[PDB]
Amino acid sequence: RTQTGNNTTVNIIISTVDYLLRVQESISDFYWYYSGKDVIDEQGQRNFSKAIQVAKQVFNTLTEYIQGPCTGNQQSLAHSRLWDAVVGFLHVFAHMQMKLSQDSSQIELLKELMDLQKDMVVMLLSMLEGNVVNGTIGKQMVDMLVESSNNVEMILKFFDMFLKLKDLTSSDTFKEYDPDGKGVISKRDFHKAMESHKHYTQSETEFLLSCAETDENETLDYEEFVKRFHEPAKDIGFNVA
Repeated sequence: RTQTGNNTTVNIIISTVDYLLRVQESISDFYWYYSGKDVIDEQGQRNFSKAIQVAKQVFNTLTEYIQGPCTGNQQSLAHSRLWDAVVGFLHVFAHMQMKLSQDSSQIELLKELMDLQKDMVVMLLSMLEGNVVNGTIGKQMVDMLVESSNNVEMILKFFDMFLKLKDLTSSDTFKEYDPDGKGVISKRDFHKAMESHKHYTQSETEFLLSCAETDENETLDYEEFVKRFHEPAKDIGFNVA
């Protein structure tokens, strides 16, 4: 952050934040390119993968900068343009999660994106590390959250929807539609099971039907379904909470 002895000082921390802002702007532009299109082609998925990996490395560099209550670095990020990048990333996360989850060819991209979100939340937690009551860092974070309110609401509804899924699956009323331990259930059985569950509304139910990949046998593996969705939600939502 500050080279005390040297004649001239360069803020490597601020430069890292600036690069994070540029890369998140590029990622947002590429997502806006792919927003209207129904499916993302192989080249688009590869470019997203490379960009997400770069952003993940930058987030790790920032969290290693700020961990070990480095108060100077924490204040530097608080006063930097980090919040705008976090806001853009929150919009990207809130929309791309809904877009990719329905498609069954973007599982790898969804995993990469959900890991990037976890690293971002870890960076925010390291920001709050060593907090004080009524601190400027907390003020700026709640300002950022209020600015990105709608995207946070979308992410939090997504997480709650995929967190109730494990309770639904472990419910006995589901294991009577699946009496034997085959682990495979039909589309109609899944739909009427979630209707008997009554904790999922019609919109949540139809979204979960759409996010479910079925074969010509009309039956899917709910074990792999919950393994795919509950675990990322469980690990990211705990850090969010």
